[PDB]
Amino acid sequence: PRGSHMASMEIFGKTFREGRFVLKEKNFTVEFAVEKIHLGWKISGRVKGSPGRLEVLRTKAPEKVLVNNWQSWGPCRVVDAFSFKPPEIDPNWRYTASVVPDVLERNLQSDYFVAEEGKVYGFLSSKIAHPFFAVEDGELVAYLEYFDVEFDDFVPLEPLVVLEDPNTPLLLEKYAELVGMENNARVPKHTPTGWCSWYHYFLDLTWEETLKNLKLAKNFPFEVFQIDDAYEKDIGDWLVTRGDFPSVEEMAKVIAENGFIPGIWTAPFSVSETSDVFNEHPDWVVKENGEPKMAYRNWNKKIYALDLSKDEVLNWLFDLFSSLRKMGYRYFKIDFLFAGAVPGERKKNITPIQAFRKGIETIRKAVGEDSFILGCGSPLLPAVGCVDGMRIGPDTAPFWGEHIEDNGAPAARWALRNAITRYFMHDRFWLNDPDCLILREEKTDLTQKEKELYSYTCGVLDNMIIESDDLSLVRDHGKKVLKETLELLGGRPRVQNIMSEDLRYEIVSSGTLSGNVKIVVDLNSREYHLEKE
Ligand SMILES: [Mg+2]
Repeated sequence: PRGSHMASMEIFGKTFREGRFVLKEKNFTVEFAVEKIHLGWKISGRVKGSPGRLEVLRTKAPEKVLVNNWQSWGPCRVVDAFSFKPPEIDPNWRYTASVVPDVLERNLQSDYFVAEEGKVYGFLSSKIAHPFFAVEDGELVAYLEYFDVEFDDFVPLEPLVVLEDPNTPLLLEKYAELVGMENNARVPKHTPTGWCSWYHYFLDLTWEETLKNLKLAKNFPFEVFQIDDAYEKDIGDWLVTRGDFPSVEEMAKVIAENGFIPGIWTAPFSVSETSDVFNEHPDWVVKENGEPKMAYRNWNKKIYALDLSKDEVLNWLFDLFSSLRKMGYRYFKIDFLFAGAVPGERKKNITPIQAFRKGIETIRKAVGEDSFILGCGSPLLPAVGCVDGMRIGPDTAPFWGEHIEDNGAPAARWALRNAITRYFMHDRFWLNDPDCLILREEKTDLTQKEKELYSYTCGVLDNMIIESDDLSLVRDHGKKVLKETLELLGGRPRVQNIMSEDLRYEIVSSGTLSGNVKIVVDLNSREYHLEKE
């Protein structure tokens, strides 16, 4: 703490300094150590009792901070911390904005990490507690939320690092490297390419349209062929199809007979009020005052959350994913995962994050080591070590999104921003999924230069490349964009000006299949400049 900033910091309520410490409080006990590491400090240890909302760190808030939403779809972006006014939270989607919405509606909240020019504060895990930062009355305060759970014996704290260097991107990358080691992150050596139905057909996908695309896909460089939301009769009833679809097993065997890795979408922690599964098993869901607690509203229905502390539920999940694996599915887009982590009443007195982790661990076991798991709508930190790929932005769209605010509604411009601002997770936490390329020439408002901007940025960043189009509408230009994109993969990217507030970014990537590359993108002008070799 030779630094004046550092002498002014507090750790578990005491003046910051190196050492080993014990805080014995009325309702809890924490034993911690503050240790020097490369680039900064690590705070680790263990806690027992009822820590509640546990204060770990306090320092004066910086004027400008990079803040991160806990899940795939929420923003990672630079915000002015003094002029901040809280958002109104949509009561149908409360918990996507925050697992602690009493914070979000009052104070600036950042989940897992927060950054300023030259300094990263970041928790290395979220296995038990939800780690977050709030700006309370001009102070940056780091908390570990234990959701009123009580611990008879010590459990480990989520470690906190405080890193300092003028190269902020390097700091973020080092932070993410430490996260990956703390959580035995899965970084596959091979990244799948593929097709996804969603961004052309949406809920109106038919099997007949699917079959046309399946035939056409033989002319495109796609390993995986993934059916999205559309095939299922209700949310929760994943093995009952509707409309013109065959059985879930039959789809897999057609897809495999055409030579693709079959993939499929589920929302596995979600059951609708109308679903067979909820109607058969009403005590399978998280509760509020003893009754089903609405987790979110979507598909014009109340959607409940499976209670992943229940063995009956985890057995059902195991059987479901085991069946899909038996059928031939080897790629799983597992969506709306925030549902499994909603606060409320569960059968076991465990945190929502502990519950969440037992559900995704079950799914991993059931599908096996040779299946690819793509997370979506998901808490980020709790999933490291389990998923192979992760959606890290809000949904893209077949339009740029000129009148779409940065509020989570679909838009190419906001999906692409998050692929930039979360670049440092890629090849550290998992493979980043920037959401699908949309390269068709009809049934879209995107220009050729917008499609290029999106696609080439994704390539430079080495992110997963999945296309979502009616392939009969993809012509020479789309095929050219896809081919050139795939040539930009394979490098080690860096967003050199991660703290930019004007949506212009300079991005380098060393050692791509096209050598050292650089792309300057402007999300406001919708322009890029790319240099190769
Ligand atoms: Mg890579």
